[PDB]
This record gives sequence, structure tokens and C-alpha cells, in this order.
Amino acid sequence: LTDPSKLDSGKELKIDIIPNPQERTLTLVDTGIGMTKADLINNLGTIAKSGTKAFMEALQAGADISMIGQFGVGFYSAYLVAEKVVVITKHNDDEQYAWESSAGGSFTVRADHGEPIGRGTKVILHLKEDQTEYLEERRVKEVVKKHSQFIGYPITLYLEKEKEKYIDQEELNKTKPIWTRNPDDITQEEYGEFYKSLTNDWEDHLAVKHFSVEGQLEFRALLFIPRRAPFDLFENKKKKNNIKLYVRRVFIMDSCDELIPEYLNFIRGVVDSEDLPLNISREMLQQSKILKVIRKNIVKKCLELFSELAEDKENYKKFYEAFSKNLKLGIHEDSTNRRRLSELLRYHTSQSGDEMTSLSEYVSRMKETQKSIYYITGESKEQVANSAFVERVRKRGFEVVYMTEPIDEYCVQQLKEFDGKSLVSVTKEGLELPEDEEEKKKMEESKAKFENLCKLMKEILDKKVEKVTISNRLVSSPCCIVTSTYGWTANMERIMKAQALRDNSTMGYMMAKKHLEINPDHPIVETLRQKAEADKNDKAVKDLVVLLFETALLSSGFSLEDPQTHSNRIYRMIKLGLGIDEDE
Amino acid sequence: RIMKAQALRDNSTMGYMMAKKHLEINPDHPIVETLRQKAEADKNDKAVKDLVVLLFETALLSSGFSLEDPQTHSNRIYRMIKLGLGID
Amino acid sequence: QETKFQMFQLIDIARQTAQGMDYLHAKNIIHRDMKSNNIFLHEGLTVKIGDFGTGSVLWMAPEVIRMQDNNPFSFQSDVYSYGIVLYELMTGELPYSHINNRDQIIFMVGRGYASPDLSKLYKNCPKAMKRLVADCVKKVKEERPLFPQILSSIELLQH
Amino acid sequence: VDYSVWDHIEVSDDEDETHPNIDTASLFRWRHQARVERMEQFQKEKEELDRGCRECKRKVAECQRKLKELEVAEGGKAELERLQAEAQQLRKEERSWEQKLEEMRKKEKSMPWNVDTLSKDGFSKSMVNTKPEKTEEDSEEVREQKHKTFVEKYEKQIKHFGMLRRWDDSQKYLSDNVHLVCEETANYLVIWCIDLEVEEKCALMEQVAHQTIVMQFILELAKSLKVDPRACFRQFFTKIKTADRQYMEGFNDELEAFK
Ligand SMILES: Nc1ncnc2c1ncn2[C@@H]1O[C@H](COP(=O)(O)OP(=O)(O)OP(=O)(O)O)[C@@H](O)[C@H]1O
Ligand SMILES: [K+]
Ligand SMILES: [Mg+2]
Repeated sequence: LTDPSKLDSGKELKIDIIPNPQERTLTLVDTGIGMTKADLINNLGTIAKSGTKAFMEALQAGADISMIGQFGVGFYSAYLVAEKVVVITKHNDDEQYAWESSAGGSFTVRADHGEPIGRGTKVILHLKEDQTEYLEERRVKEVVKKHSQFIGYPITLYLEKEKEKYIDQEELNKTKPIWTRNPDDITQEEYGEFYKSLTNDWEDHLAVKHFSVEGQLEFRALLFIPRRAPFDLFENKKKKNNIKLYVRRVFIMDSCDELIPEYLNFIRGVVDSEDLPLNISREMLQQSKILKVIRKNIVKKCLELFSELAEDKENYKKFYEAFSKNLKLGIHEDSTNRRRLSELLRYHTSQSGDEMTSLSEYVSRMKETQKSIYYITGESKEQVANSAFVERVRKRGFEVVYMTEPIDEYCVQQLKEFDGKSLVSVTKEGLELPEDEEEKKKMEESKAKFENLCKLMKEILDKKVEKVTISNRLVSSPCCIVTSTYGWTANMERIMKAQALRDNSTMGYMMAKKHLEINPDHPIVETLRQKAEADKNDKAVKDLVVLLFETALLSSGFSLEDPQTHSNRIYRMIKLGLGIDEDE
Repeated sequence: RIMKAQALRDNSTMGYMMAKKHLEINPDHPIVETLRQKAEADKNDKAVKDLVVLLFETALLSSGFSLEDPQTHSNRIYRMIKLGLGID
Repeated sequence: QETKFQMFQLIDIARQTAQGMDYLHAKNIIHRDMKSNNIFLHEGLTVKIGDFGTGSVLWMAPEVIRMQDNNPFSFQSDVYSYGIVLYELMTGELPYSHINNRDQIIFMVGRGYASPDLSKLYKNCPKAMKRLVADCVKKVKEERPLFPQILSSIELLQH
Repeated sequence: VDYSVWDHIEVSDDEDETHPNIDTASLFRWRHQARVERMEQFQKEKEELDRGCRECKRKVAECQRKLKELEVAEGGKAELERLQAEAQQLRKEERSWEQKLEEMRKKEKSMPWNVDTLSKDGFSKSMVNTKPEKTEEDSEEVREQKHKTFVEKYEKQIKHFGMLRRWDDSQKYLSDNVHLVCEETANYLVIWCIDLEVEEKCALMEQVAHQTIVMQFILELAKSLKVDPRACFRQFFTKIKTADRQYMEGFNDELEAFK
């Protein structure tokens, strides 16, 4: 930059890798600065001395250089695979020399007389016979792409067959590290090509966020939301590659539960820092709390991206259908971010169409008399939509949230409220809709009118019901089964019984007790009152009450204890209607 | 019913593993010989249509399938109960 | 629900409670909000302490119920509340509960004119525990033990 | 290699530092709140001294101005003594305030780092990819165009794809040539092998039968799952390697049976 004649010994800045299967050597060449005779003695001969840092010290007032090799111990990693190492080099201010050693306590320096090198250095490894792997085309490509793909000079690999007698493939370093540029210069085509190159995806990202941070901890990063959930995103047998951490553009680490929470594991990206307390090995970072502080800045940013994405209705629909499973797992686990994650949720509702609404959209449609958010859980939208539990709630025109996937039973345990309003299940004991004194009077007339029928139906069903009582929620059905306020709902029990590896010895504790509600306004129920009043011990009333109970149980979402008893009752009633004159 | 119950459901993948349902007749059963006779004697008979569907919904339960909507099934029951009692 | 535990089991719960309390103090966290309704049981009788839960007064120390100074929280304050918890575990019955007047509680506790009734304790309560309860609720903060002492006593007491 | 600047970090919600008897979600709340309170309490203790020291600095300065006024003037025989006793007592006070301030800064230099004191934001840019929208084309021309664009360029590459008939080299072409995973590549193997049937070239028909059944496997799999054929994986080839492996023993007759 300041003495432009320096490059007249060779203008180009490059790296060449040259395996030799015939001679069992791997050669690396560069056109960099090279070494004098004094520099070969001092820098390759002295353990824990670095020419690199000395060079950096001689620079003044914040030069635009950021070099990698601080410690002064890495050169000797050559002997991990080599039996012997030769370094041939030439500086501008010196002759060409050879350095040679097999790490046997001594090294040799010699003036070289072979083909000239214009400037720079050639490293030659004579490989061990059980390390010949690194002469093969495939391992050299894997290693260079795994560790060095962002180094910022062209790395060219040479091979004696391809037709060509020397292929010279620069493609080992084809992709530029886009995150180093000012983002105002970067178009969606450039993010797109990078992201395909980072992830091997055949399709673009949905959204991308580029950001940076400054102070004691300095870094830049790229985070991508993919357009599709990965086919195997949730598999618990696969180690995740999703975020890579680089220092001064060389790869440090992977497999990182520390850098990002598991509920955000679909985000792909790169974090690149200029300065971190690296381990001697360069495989890891010394103060591991640093990773945690990097995480706390990633999560805030990830959530912001989702939030901004929620302003594009089209794209938020694509996102949410691929990753809605993720956000609800965040409500369950993240006791800090639960409150923002809830504003990202959307549901089908009864007042809505086939289009989904936010909880803040439920709240803006609430009547001034509503003090809670009503919801139902179940196995499908159709099954909950025609459900007996929602008949009076929809008759009175309240909105009901429909929750219909198994993960909804987990996040609703933890999301007690939204915007100060509590969630209340239409399936539990002790629901209330807003009061009307006329109705209250009718319920007091009704509980008096039916009192002893509830007593008989609690004598008949005694084993398997906590109480029998008048419904405040039924219309167009003679009864429903509802659960106690503590312990599991009807749906939670179904999910629990199917967990392949779960310990079921605690089921006797977590299953809730059943409550039976009757609709007193209903024909069957009022005629049952008259017949039960006519004679309390008529076995026909005991038979009718049990048949009603099983039917209600089934439609309420609970499995029957033995379905054959049930089917047999049906097959007997079918005969009676079908006109079998043989009663036998 | 195990697969439908998993939390991390991956439901995009779900549709393709539903097995096809097949229905087996017991030819000795007195309901189904009575059905064999009503089927020959009147083919347009809506009584058969209702019998065949109520048998099918009841057969699903026996075999461990859930119902696509449990309300239609219970309504068929509340109708038989009303006729048996003489309510309507 | 008034369910009952064996004396050994009551001790196991007190032990876990102390073991958690010591860990908080080691981290220099003063719990302050220590109430028996803020301690929860889980499978195996695992104790979980948290902020997750009259009682506006009952579990607090005589200086704290008085608002005698500006939020004079200390480890001994937590100890006092712990001692109260031990008392209810070892009676099945709230302290002072022959009386329930709000101003009388502020008077009689704040000015030192009543202990909890240690005559109400279980007949199966180890004498060492009776002392531990009495010690943890000694009136002066300078008179009551810290968790390391409490826990050491509990383990020795339990063995 | 001095890494000591990194030694003292506090992370409120650290998951590795927990105890079995404390509720994790409440432990994060207490540690979070505690660091906040310390930062406010320590800042109050610091600002109390800034209030205090400014007062003594101004009082000493003004009494010194008055000392200069009175020591040259009538009554200076006592007012020098008074305003010097003020200058000196107020100067003693200044030194005390400075000591309290320098102890406070040495305490601040002794406090651990946290997520507020380590860093501040730089760039922030969010982009959402609106560009891709649905389009239609006449498939009769697309077919001829894909023949020109790929098949004439890859027909010589048929020998680069699988030639061993039970496990194959180039199987990573699900990454390396993903854009060719299509029905037109399968139709290609039916359009192009006609010379092999005419010339009785059994060995080429046999080796390309392996490539053909693999194309039918991945395209049929993609149809059967309602997925993009490009979304298949060499794990899926490993899955059809499990148990009973293949049906290609009949396709060894297709090469004649299809004539
Ligand atoms: N091709 C080269 N041209 C010029 N100098 C080189 C070359 N290769 C190695 N060096 C010199 O060798 C010195 C020692 O390098 P080495 O890799 O062993 O340690 P380092 O680079 O100083 O530290 P680190 O282990 O972190 O890489 C370098 O600092 C540099 O002076
Ligand atoms: K060195
Ligand atoms: Mg180096």
C-alpha cells in the first residue's frame, strides 16, 4: 500500500495445494511475504515465538489488518501427519533457502538451488504411510470446505487427471463471506446465493436478518429463516449444524446448544467475531459464559425478525404453517420470552372464518361483559366445532378459541393469561358465562325440580362420578362429561396414554375425577325424572342411566373401559328395531 | 392413535400412513342374515342404509378407531332411546 | 387438605427445604417471600421452593411485620420464616391460632408478648427438633442460627 | 495471550448453575432482579458523592476568592484567619470526597461483567423475500428446452452416474446435480435407450436399469409423499438397502419386454 514496488517479484496473491500420489507428498504454496535467513532460524526454530505478532506490533494507529496466528505453536501440527517437513522460501530482501526437519530435536538450514520461486513460501510434507488419506481428492475437498472456506484468498487445488492433465480448481474457496460487507450494498440475490451455499438448500430463505454488536464483545451475524421446515427438523438422533461460529473468519465450533435455544433450532446462520479467548487447540472457547452472552443477543434479534415478519400476512402464513410447532414449545420452556412469543400466536376461532386470528384480535372483539377468553381442545377442528360443550357458549355469541394439535395441550398449561385476561376451558367444572338474574332464578327453580334425580344418578354411577349436577353450558344434547378443576382434562389423558416411554405409575394421581352435567330443559331428562319419581328402584331406570352415561362419556372424548359391552347394547337395540321375531 | 397423539407431530408427513379400512361380515350373525334378506327384498330401502352406517360406526369403536365426529354417532343413539321410551 | 406425613417424612421435607435455603444464601439471594404456600411438593416428595405462589403477616419476623426499618432483610429473616414453617409442619396447625385478630398479632408478636405455642407440637417430635423450632424463632436475629447450622442439625437429628 | 479481561461474567439466566430443590424459572427471576438492583444501588452510592464533592469544590473556591479579597483589606487581621480556616477545612473535605470517589471507581473496576456492560448495537437490517410468485409455461416447449439445456449436456455423463447395480458411486448427486431430479430425466432414459434395444446392447441396458429404477423410486416416492423430488436423501437409498432390498430382477426382462 505504501511501497508499491514490493509486488514486482510477483503481482498475484494466491494459495495453491498440490498433492502428489506418485511421491507420497502434499505441497502447499503461497505468494505471500516469505522469510529471510534470520527469520527461518528465529520463527521456525523457536517454540512459542510468533513472527505474526511482532509484525502486528510494528503497525501503528489502527492499521486495516487482522491476522490469525497469535500463539506461535501451530506450525508443528505438520508433524501430526508428516514424517519430514521441508520449507522452501524467498523474501524480497534475501536469497532462496530450504529449512528441513523430522522434529528429532534439531533442524537444518541450507541455501537452495532449485527452480526459483518468485516470492513467498512452499511447504512440503512427506506423509506417513498410514496417513495417505490426505493425498486423495475427496479428503482435501472436505477438509478445506469444513475449516477454511472464508479465508479470503483464492485456494486452488491441482490434480493430474480430469480431459485435462492438470485441473486447477479454485472452487475450494468460491463463496465470499457476505456478512463482512455493509448490508446497504447487499441485494436479495446476494443473500440468496450465499444461503444456498451455506445450507445446500435448493430454494431461497423466507427472511434474513443481518446485524452487528460492539463494545468488549464484538461480532457480526447472519440469521436465516428457511421457507420450509427441514424434513427431519425435530429428530433427536441428529446432531445440529445450524449455527457456525467463526473467529477472524476461521471455523471454531458447531453442535451448539449454548449459542441458541432448542426451540429456535430451525434458524440457519453464521456468527463471526474478531476477538475471543480461544483454547490452545483452536477447537473451543475458554470462557464458556461468552457463548451464553452471545445467545442472549441472538434470541432478542430472532424474536424481532418474527415480529416484523408478522406484518406481511402472506409470508407470515407460510412461516407459521412451517414453524408453529416451535413457538408453542417456546411458551412452554422460555419463562422470560413467553410474553412476546404469545403475541406471535394465532388460532382458528368460532366467530372467525377459516382464517386465523391473534389473541389481541380476540381481545379487541370481546364484549364489555367478557372477563375471560374461552377455548376448547380436541382431536380436530370439526370434532370441537360440533362439540356439545360449545352449544350455549356459541348460542350467546361469545368467541371461542379452537385449539386442535397435541402441542396445544402443553403451552396452555403455561400461558395462564393474555393481556391481563385469563384463559378458561369450556371442558372444566365450574364454567361461567356472564349472568342474567332471570336465568339465575330459573337455575334455582331447576336445581330444586331435579334434586332427587341427581341423587339417584349419583347412587347408580357412584363408583365413577364425583357429582351429578345441572348444566349451565348445554343446549341440544341430554348431557356431557366434564373434568375437575385440578388434574388432567379429557384430552390431556388421551395424549399421556400414548407416550411410548412415559412412566404410567402416576396415572392414578394425575387423572381428574369426572363430573356429570344434565340438561334439565331436554325431553329424555324430564321423562327420566318422571319415571325415577314413579319408582326409585326400577331396574329399567338403572339400565337407562348407565346407557346414557356411556354414550355421554364417549362423545365427551373419554375411551370406554371395554367397548364390547357397549357394542353389545347396540346390537340388542338394533335387533329390536330391525324386526327380529326370534327374541332369543 | 399413538401417531396422532405425539406432541412434535410433523403433520405434513402424516397423511401417507393412514391404513385403508376393510369391513368383514360375520355371515352366521342373525342381524346380517336379516340384512341379507332386506337387501334382496328392497334395494332402495333407506332402513338398510341407516343399519349399515350404524353397524359401521359401532364396528369402528370395537376395532379401536376413533370417530370422525362423535356427535353424529350419539345422535343415532339418542333417537333409538327416544323411540324405545316412546318420547316422540 | 390436611393430609398427613410420617415423622420421618416430615423431617425429609424440612431437610430438603433447608438444603434449598442454604443454596440461595450461598448465592447471596435473600428469599424474603418465605411461606408454606410458596414451597411445593412433587413426585417423590421433591421440594421445589419458589416465588410461584392471613399470611401477609404470619411468616415474617417481628421487625419485618413492624416495618421497623427500611426493608431489613437478612438471612436471619429467612430463618425466622423457616422456623415458622417448621412449627406448622410439627403441629399440623398455624402458630398463635387460639387468636386471629390482625392488630393483636402486630402488637403481641412485634412487642415480644407471645411465642408460637410449642406446647402444640407433635408428641413424636424429636426434642432436638423442638429446640430447632424454638431456636429458629428466637426473637433476636442475633440469637437465631443460620442455615448451615440448621441443616447440620437436621441431618444429625434425622440419623 | 492475556485473557483475564474475560474472567468475571455474570449471566442471570444461566442454566448450568441450578439446585434440585429450587424452581428454575423463579431462580432466574431472583438473579435477574438482583443484578438490576445492584446497578441502581451502586449508582445511588456513586451519585451521592458527585453531589457532595461538587458542593465542597465550590465552597472552597468561593471562600478562597473572598480570602483573596479580605487578606489585602481592613479586618484581614481576623478575616484572613477565618477565610483560610474555611479554605483549609473545605479543602480537607475535598480530599475526603475524592477518596470516596476513587474507592467507588476501584469498586466498579472490581464488579463482574454482564449483558448490559459488555456491548451495544451496530447494524440492524431485516429483509423479507416477496419476489417469488406463481408462473405457468407450456410444457411441450419446456421438455424440448430441458433436453437442449441439460440432456444434450449430461447424456455423456450417464457413465458418471451409478454403473455398479447394488450400491453406486456419485450417489451424492442429490447435492451435486439437484436441478436434474425430474420426470424429464426419467423420460430421457426411455427416449435415449432405443438404440440399445435396436443394437441388443444388454450390458448398457442392465447398468442403466439401476439408474432407471432409482429415478422411478425417487419420483414415485415424491409423488407418494406429496413432496418435491429434490427433497429426497441418500438416507432414503439406505432405507431401501434394509431387509429385502430390490425388485430389479424383473427389469432385467424390461429391457426386452418393453420393445
Ligand atoms: N509462509 C510463511 N511466510 C511467512 N512467515 C511464515 C510463513 N509460515 C510461517 N511463518 C512464520 O512462522 C511463524 C510461526 O508460525 P506458527 O503457525 O507456528 O505460529 P503462529 O502463526 O505465529 O501462531 P499460530 O499457532 O496461532 O498460527 C509465524 O508467526 C510466521 O512468522
Ligand atoms: K513459532
Ligand atoms: Mg501460525
